Amino acid sequence: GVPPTAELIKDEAGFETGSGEPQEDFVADLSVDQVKQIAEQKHPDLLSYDLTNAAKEVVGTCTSLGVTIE
Amino acid sequence: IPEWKQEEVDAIVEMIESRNTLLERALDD
Amino acid sequence: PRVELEIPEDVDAEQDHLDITVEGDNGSVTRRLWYPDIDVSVDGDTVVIESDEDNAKTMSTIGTFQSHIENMFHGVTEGWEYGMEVFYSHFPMQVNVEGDEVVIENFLGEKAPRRTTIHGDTDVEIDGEELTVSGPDIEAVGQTAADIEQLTRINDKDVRVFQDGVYITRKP
RNA sequence: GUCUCGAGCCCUAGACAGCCGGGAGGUGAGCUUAGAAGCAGCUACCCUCUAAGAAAAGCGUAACAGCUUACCGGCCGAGGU
Ligand SMILES: [Mg+2]
Repeated sequence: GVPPTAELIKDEAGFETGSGEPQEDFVADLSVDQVKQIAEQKHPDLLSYDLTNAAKEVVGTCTSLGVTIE
Repeated sequence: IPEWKQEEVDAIVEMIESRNTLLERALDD
Repeated sequence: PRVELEIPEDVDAEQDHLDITVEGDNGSVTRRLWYPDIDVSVDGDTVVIESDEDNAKTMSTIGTFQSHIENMFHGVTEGWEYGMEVFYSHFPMQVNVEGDEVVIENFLGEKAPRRTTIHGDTDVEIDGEELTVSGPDIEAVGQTAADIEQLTRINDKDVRVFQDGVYITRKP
């Protein structure tokens, strides 16, 4: 029912494309409050118990695209 | 005795106080 | 070295010279086990394969004799089963058992019937498209099963187009 | 083929092999692209659950799927490499 994480980052960032080279080329930007809201949405999709460890999985897609957290 | 076996035997004792042969070695303790 | 084999309750094995005869509820398998300085015996109800020598050549046979005895035990208890399925593409092949020999007719369109022979006691029974080779002596069964597949050997043409013939489906 | 000898490393906290079981999710990585979802190509190769499980090693598919391989567990029981 709930759409994927790859389609949830492009809504609260600005850009719709990735990059020619991941990690090295920094395109999009997120924040502290901009990650704890994407964690409020996914529950049957994630295997994590805590609300702390659930955040670590969203980041596991971001640094491999070109996103810097402030 | 490899290091990983000892770190595991002690980690099983951490969930007893609070492989099948690695459970047995944690039971006798 | 020495290897002691426990003979089951359904099984009874007797010795006469170098010959071993294994009797049970499925039949009687007689075999001749011979090799230098190896002696096989029956200690009442255990089979003992022992030799004073421990060289690799001797260890090869002590091992082979064990599997020849262990497999003779299964022969007299449960028995040996090899399953075969007849396959044909264009020609209506007929596989009928006639006497102490299994016969195949009209193979690839031939007027001449291809006939093999049943080795020993072995029972080859057909249930339409299937065939099941069964018996106590694995030596006779595995060979009678082979003889059937091998009877449809075609070396003259490409086997990838001409795939007709009985094949082995189930190996025990 | 077989015999004798030495050396390093693994092993009853159960090795080697074999057979069984498991082989998970975020997630079809992203870009490339109508498409590529372990496995065309470029670059990265990151973290959850757990006893394990690769940004996938080998095959396989137009692509999925399927089969395994790393990796964990069980059976077994003695030396193994
Ligand atoms: Mg020709």
